[PDB]
Amino acid sequence: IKQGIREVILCKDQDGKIGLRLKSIDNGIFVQLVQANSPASLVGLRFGDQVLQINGENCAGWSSDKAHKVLKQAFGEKITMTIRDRPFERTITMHKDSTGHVGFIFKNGKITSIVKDSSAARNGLLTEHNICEINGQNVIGLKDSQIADILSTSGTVVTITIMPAFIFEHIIKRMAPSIMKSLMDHTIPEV
Ligand SMILES: CC(=O)Nc1ccc(-c2csc(N)n2)cc1
Repeated sequence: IKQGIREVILCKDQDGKIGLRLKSIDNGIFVQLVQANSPASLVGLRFGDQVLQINGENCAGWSSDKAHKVLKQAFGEKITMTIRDRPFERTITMHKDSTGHVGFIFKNGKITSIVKDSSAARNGLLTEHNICEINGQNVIGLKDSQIADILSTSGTVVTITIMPAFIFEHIIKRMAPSIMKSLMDHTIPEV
């Protein structure tokens, strides 16, 4: 989580696409969906990012449809957005026990239980939180099995980005769950 506002500059693809889906939360505008292999994925927009501006004009109070409308009508050689980094999320850093556990239980990507003497307990991991990222990778829509494997494949040190379930649910509506398994960029970032 970067604790300020950053700017990004977007360029429509061949198709006139930026690969981005926004959602009106609490009179902000927030990233509901980022498509793999898209300008938005390239410029490093993330699930749960706030869009403060688009081309200088402020996003306050705007409807999802409006924000989409604005992105369309704009001349696409250069779109400048102003982004607060995943405001609704935090990141927790755990260390696997020599059994390879960080030490929690989760179902549908929502952490349901924390285990005693676990790194997850020590680090103050919370339940009723939806897992958004692991080591930088968006894992939203992935089946619990696949998330489970990501945590398995990761090193000793694990990093989880989490989002209070009440908020996660509010964000990921107007979308099916295994649509998100498809559409949502789940790639490690390019460099
Ligand atoms: C700029 C723009 O119009 N973005 C946009 C609009 C709608 C959707 C969408 C709704 S349900 C689903 N599976 N995908 C995604 C992205």
